Amino acid sequence: VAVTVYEAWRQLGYKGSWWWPRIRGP
Amino acid sequence: AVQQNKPTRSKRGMRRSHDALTAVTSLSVDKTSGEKHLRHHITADGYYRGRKVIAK
Amino acid sequence: ARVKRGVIARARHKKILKQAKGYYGARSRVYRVAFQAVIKAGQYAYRDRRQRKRQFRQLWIARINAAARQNGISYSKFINGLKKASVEIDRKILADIAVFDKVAFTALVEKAKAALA
Amino acid sequence: VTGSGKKPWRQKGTGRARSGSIKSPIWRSGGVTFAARPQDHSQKVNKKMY
Amino acid sequence: METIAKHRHARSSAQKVRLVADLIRGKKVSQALDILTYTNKKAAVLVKKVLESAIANAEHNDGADIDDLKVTKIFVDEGPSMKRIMPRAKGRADRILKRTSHITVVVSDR
RNA sequence: GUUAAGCGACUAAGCGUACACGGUGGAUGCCCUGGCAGUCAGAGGCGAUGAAGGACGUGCUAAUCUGCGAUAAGCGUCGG
RNA sequence: CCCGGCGAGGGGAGUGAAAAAGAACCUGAAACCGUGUACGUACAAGCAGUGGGAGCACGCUUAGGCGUGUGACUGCGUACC
RNA sequence: GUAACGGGGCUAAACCAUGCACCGAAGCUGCGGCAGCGACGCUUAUGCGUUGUUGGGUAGGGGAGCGUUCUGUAAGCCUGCGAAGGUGUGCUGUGAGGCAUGCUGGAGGUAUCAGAAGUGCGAAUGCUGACAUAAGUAACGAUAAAGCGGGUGAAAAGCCCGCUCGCCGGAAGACCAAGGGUUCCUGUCCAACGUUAAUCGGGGCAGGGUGAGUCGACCCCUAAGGCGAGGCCGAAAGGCGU
Repeated sequence: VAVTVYEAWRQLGYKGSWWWPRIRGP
Repeated sequence: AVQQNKPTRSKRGMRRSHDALTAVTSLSVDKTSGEKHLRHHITADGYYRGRKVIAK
Repeated sequence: ARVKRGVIARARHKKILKQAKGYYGARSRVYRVAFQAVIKAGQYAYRDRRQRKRQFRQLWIARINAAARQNGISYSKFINGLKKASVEIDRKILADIAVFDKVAFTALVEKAKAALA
Repeated sequence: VTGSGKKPWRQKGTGRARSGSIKSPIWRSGGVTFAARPQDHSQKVNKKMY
Repeated sequence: METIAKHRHARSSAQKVRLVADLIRGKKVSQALDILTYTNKKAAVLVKKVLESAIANAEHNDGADIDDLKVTKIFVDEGPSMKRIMPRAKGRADRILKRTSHITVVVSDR
């Protein structure tokens, strides 16, 4: 019978953005 | 919202004090066959209060 | 040439954690917290080695005052009379007498009152 | 050390510490900070001292 | 005399099995069996099989007479965990643990 | 014996500290046919008589390594 | 040989100097999670310790008293870089 | 929220003047111990006495040490009557530390005096592995929908038969191309995979299965475009072309 194996993957680190207005903008 | 500090094992145990479960505390004996069962349920071979229900 | 830090570090950590027995929670299980706990305990011990003497002297004085007023005189006048009579017994012995011997203390009060008067 | 000199991830934006190389001497399988070279150890003594 | 039966690498979390173990700690085997018979839980089946195995061991290998046996000890430990992957939204990934447990039962005529 | 007034051990749903016995996990110690730096010697090229490197085959054999090439884990001769 | 689904897992028997060397196999620490025993805890407010300190349990001891564990109540006290 | 004595409370426990007591600090004194710097003696050299005095401390300067791994002393010494390592206990030094011994372990370790350093970790949103918390919580992926009888099986809401109900029907039907590469069929199994169970499976294992003069590639002919003998250009590599 077969033995168990694990794998893994990492993301690309997608460039998310804060789409709401700035905290203390101009 | 998320916690600001790690809660302790003492608090974890105190929260679980109500998670225990209870037994049935009693079984019933059929008058004729003499086997045990839950109250108001038929036995394992189709008996109920002495009578002989279908017993399929 | 190459040295491994395996055994010495474990010895140091065990040594620190041994003297943290009886502390609550993670203060007796985790090295980073136990180290601070032990240091703070050391400082407290150093300070209390001085506070102990003050606490005991204050207790002795409070205990002498009650017996002195029982015999009919206040603490200040009592020890002023004792000084005028040139009696050198200290406060620890005086409190011990006041508790365990009600007659010798009365004799001392008599002497102090006689000298003061 | 065998490897390529590409930055593992961008400078800003990711919640990780800044990194610039996989061969840094504080990474696992990185280099040695002050690695050694073959050396000569002989000294000098005056004839009269000998 | 002490008799032991164990079930290692049982496919269940230890916390869920611990709810059933304390139901029978200290009872006689005869009432422990039918206590376990009428609880609607998955772990009850596992604990019942272990208990029956212990009774059979205590009857065959050593002396007989299971009419005066008691559950002296019972406890649940933690076995190794298997690790898997579950995808989430926006290209993220998460780690899943599948926990196991070890079940031990000790019976004694005394 | 009955009334008053005063004082008051025994509980643990759970939790803490100490000790005893376990589980998970793989540090430390002890190993090594694996690497690193050199000294003294040798050789400094292979190829249209088809190279370096490969594809596919080849066994009593499903596969994968190591050899070998339809004469295919091997054929002739001279020596040990 | 026995329980179990002609399972997985165990309990005996046997090999071996050793099976707590049983193939998930030399030794086998820490975080983390449990079972058992002793003491404390349901009218009590804060960096959780430190100084004082009854009571209880266990051991020794010829009383005397010590040793270990716990710790009611009380003075002081706002982590580290 | 009393909120402009720290409170309780105060007609003196308020204010002015005089006086005598007492409390009060790591300050001073008493007792025991350690170290630095002078002066004076003895050794007339290390050293040993008599005294006087000093000992909060960051940046920073100066002086003494402990421990770790390797080399010599080492064909020496310790050790299967039990080494290194792990885990307790008891002594001891001003400190980093040292010594002895119970349990586990099953074969190596090193006095003393010198020599050389990959020589000591709590922090760097440090690097790698393991394990917690939130929490047995949120979720289980189209609101086209299920009910009952029989079978098999250790076990059936989901598997197989049967009767009803519902959904699509210019598709959620039937053929291909591109792409994939045994997923196709039969018998066996339920550890892992299937967001639950599973007797089921596009899962594991073992067998079987694709037949062409006319279908399609190959083949004959060329488009856009590519390569291009000679050739014309260009430090080399090369560029453009009959």
